[PDB]
Amino acid sequence: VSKTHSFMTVSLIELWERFGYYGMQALIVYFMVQRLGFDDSRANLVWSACAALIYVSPAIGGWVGDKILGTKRTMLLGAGILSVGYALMTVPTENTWFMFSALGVIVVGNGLFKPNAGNLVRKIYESKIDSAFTIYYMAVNVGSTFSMLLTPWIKDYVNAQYGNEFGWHAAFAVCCVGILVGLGNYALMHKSLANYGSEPDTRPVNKKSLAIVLALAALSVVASAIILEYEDVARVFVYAAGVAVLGIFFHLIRPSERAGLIAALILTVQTVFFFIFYQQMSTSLALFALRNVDWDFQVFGTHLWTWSPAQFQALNPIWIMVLSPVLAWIAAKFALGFAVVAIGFFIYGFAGQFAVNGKTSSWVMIWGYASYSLGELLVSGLGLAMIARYFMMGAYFVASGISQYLGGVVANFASVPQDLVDPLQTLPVYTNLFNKLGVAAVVCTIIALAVLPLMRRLT
Ligand SMILES: CCCCCCCCCCCCO[C@@H]1O[C@H](CO)[C@@H](O[C@H]2O[C@H](CO)[C@@H](O)[C@H](O)[C@H]2O)[C@H](O)[C@H]1O
Ligand SMILES: [Zn+2]
Repeated sequence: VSKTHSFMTVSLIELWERFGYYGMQALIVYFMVQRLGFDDSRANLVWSACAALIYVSPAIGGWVGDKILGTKRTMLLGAGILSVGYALMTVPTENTWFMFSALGVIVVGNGLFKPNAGNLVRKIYESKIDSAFTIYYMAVNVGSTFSMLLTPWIKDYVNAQYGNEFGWHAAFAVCCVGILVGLGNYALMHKSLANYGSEPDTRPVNKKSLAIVLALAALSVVASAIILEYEDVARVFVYAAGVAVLGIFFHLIRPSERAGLIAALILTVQTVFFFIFYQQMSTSLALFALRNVDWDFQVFGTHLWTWSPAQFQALNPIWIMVLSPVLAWIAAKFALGFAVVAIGFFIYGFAGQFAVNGKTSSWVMIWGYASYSLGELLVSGLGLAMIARYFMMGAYFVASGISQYLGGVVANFASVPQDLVDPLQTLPVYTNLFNKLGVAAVVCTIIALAVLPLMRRLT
């Protein structure tokens, strides 16, 4: 039919997938802390381990859609499995194993969905793939905005008319029917828009490999659930992957090439840093929003409205959509990014010195997330081939996986013990982390500009 139509369908199903996913992420930590009894340390480590899994998962999932099942087939399978996972989240049973298994299913589903939906856009546009991917990114952002604003409100509302459960599980249901809606979209536009795409979807499904894939999917679901349960297991796995990438980069260097390689290394550790800084919003910043922020949002000086802590995360995509058209009107952009993130974290750090009544800020979250999200926008060029100045393109992925977990253990530095609820005492330990992160980010700014001549040497 058209290229715009195909890109439309893939951006649509993408939009709804991300709607579901972020609809869950916005509430997951608060679920583990408030509804479940987890302490914020375990919440951080677990959610970040899961995040690492989710972000390293599409590696395998991408190869499956290209080389075994149909890219469209794999995408769909991922969507269905995702729906199943959220469905598992929706049943009101406070059984840690149950939720962990649900998370495993979500991980697998994502690994199968994300990289193949991304391949489609690339095949629908065969340099205008950037024109596509930007719009794509925007669709992702509006979806994620809608969900991150909707689901916490569902959580609160249902928790009022009914007792504790569902409330949370209701929200997870919202995610689920989000996925179902997306799948309905695809179904109503399948051969219509998509039509042509995939490396091996031109034939019927090979039931042997489909079987072995579903089996191994169950197996990976189990592996996931177990990794999530035991903190030490997660620690060992992640640490192992760390030794792996350490070794890979160790061997890569073993005269003229080093100008590209060392630069790539400094770059990849910078990426690690940046992803820690990102991971902070999912955890410690979210927790901070929950325990040390006046949920009463005032437009100086009236009242509308009243935040629900999770909804503060919705500030991230909103600001992205707002400041994107402004920026529309060179590894130094990395440095700019790090600096902007820095002053964001200083705003969170300076949240104590001003606007404080115990738990008070509100606007600190807004300007903070503004700066931080701008900083996110500034580093769109994380591309694996971008550091490819010389394996490293691969190891980069795994390192970028571990980065998340590390972000978790960083957010653990502002772990508030459960028996401490006097916010007047909790506020500093957050602003101590946040003021400390601000300084760290500035060092990263120095790193970026210092390694900039090494980018000039190769050229
Ligand atoms: C596709 C992109 C679309 C983006 C727009 C998305 C719209 C978001 C819809 C849901 C918004 C709900 O988010 C907001 O949650 C807060 C906190 O519970 C609600 O707060 C509401 O109930 C609380 C508690 O009874 C009251 O104190 C408050 O006066 C009232 O507004 C708001 O009514 C709601 O606006
Ligand atoms: Zn300071």
